[PDB]
Amino acid sequence: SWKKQAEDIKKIFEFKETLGTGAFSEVVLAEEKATGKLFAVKCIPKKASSIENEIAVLRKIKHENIVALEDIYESPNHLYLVMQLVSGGELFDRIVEKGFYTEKDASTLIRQVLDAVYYLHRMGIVHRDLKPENLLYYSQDEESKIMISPGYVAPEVLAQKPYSKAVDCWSIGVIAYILLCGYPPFYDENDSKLFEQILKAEYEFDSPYWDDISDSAKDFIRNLMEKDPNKRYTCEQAARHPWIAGDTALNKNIHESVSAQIRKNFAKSKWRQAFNAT
Amino acid sequence: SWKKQAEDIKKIFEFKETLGTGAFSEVVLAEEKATGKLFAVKCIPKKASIENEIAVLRKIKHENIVALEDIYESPNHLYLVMQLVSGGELFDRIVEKGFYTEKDASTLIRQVLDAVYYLHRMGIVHRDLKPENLLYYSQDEESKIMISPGYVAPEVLAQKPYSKAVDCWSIGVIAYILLCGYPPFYDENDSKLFEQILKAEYEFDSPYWDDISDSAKDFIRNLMEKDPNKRYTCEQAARHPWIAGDTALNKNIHESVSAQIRKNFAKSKWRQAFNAT
Ligand SMILES: Cc1cc(Nc2nc(-c3ccccc3)nc3ccccc23)n[nH]1
Ligand SMILES: Cc1cc(Nc2nc(-c3ccccc3)nc3ccccc23)n[nH]1
Repeated sequence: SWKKQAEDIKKIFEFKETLGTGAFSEVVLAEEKATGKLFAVKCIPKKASSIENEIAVLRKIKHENIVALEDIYESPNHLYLVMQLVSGGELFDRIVEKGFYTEKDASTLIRQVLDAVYYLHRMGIVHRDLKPENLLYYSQDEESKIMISPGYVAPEVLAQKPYSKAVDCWSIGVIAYILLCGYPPFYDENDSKLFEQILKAEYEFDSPYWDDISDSAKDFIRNLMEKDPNKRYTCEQAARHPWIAGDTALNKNIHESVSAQIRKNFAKSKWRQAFNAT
Repeated sequence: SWKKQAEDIKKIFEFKETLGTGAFSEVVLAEEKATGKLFAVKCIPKKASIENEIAVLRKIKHENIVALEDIYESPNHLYLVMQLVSGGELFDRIVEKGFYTEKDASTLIRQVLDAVYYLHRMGIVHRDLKPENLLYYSQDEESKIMISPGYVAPEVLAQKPYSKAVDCWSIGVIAYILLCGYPPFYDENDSKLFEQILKAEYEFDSPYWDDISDSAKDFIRNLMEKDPNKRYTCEQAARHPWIAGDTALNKNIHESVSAQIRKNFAKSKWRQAFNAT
């Protein structure tokens, strides 16, 4: 509930192009006039507490693999979230264009996510919405770090039970699954059928897509995609797993099958459609 | 109307001692924890316009005006973070000085002219300039001075609309006090005082003004002019020879001025606020 008097955000930042536009908000590229440094600024009309309490928590979050919230401004009519600019694109586009892709690349990505999420957990924060579409590269560099910016929901949430930090560990297992075959472990006929399958937590390592994948990777995922949240790995536990901390992650090229599956399964991007706008 | 999410002011500053307590507020010495820099923080409960006024203040940036660095708000309080000045009150310095001249008074009025001229360019009328709110930045002997009823201009009493001219009158009044140690208008019965102020009837009384230059008296006459349309602006006052030239005398007048200060300004509102409860 603490504030200070600021100037007009238009006097502090030069608003350049719109990056994307949503149902209720808009994200603009903004240059800080004093420094020339660039930020992505989310502009939210107030006409759209709770959000005031939520956004204060985000301000506290400082981690190398999480997009930083650098400031929140307020006018009578709007909120402005000054966010760290990342310019490396979406995870799925990178993998598809990559040329070579292996278990070590997947494990390198999952290791950074576990670090980010384990930091949130220590800080007392459950993300609740972890999914590969909101994983963005920091920069266009080949070796760039990854940044955190219905089929993914944990069984205990479907089962109307109170959520915990375990919910996020489930989501990390689903992300690990997709990073190694390019499709989701649970997919609908009806949302009815999908719900019942997540509740039972019945999924496969299906042939042929999973035949080249190590037992170690599969073990890793079974410990995160565990139905019972009390049996499921924490982030700290998962980060000690040999697939992450050891040398069991294979270095075979699986790009061909993974890329084809992503093309089929992740052919629509909400970033792209926010850009396509109004 | 523009604000940023901030942290608890007490997480950014260590609040040390209370410097003073008023009817409605408290000033507390505070150390910025990241820097070790000291500020004077005015804490005002919301349980007692002011939004608009505070905004203007944050824009005021001049070396001879106490700066407003930041304003914090909690659900119940406003916290004005102010530049700390530590040289004490003008009147106390003069009284303890040992030696005091027209050159000293003129140096002091030159600074105030520069500060008030800046306020005027920025579109701001002070409206309450008085020597009791002039404080020294530091204890150094050559410290700059800082801006932090018998002083009010004739047109204000004449129930006319105030302009910037009002501050220039106040500078004349300050210049007068600085050269003799007593106010140009005083009467036990303020029916008579009102009439003297309305008519701008004051003296250069003897013997106190005997050793003062005709140049000083001429400068005050142009500032303490009854008609705001005939009265000097700060820009014009600053170009007067007593300010910009060398008509300011180098004769010690501390004896008479200090005696008069001791008689006329024995009470301090800063000391009263300190004394507290
Ligand atoms: C949360 C966030 C997003 C960004 N960057 C970003 N974000 C978007 C973006 C696209 C669609 C909706 C919202 C944001 N587009 C971009 C294009 C080119 C470079 C960066 C970029 N930085 N931080
Ligand atoms: C507006 C302002 C006041 C001050 N300083 C200050 N202010 C006071 C002060 C005294 C009484 C009421 C309000 C403030 N007392 C002080 C004592 C010793 C050093 C500095 C000091 N700095 N900025």
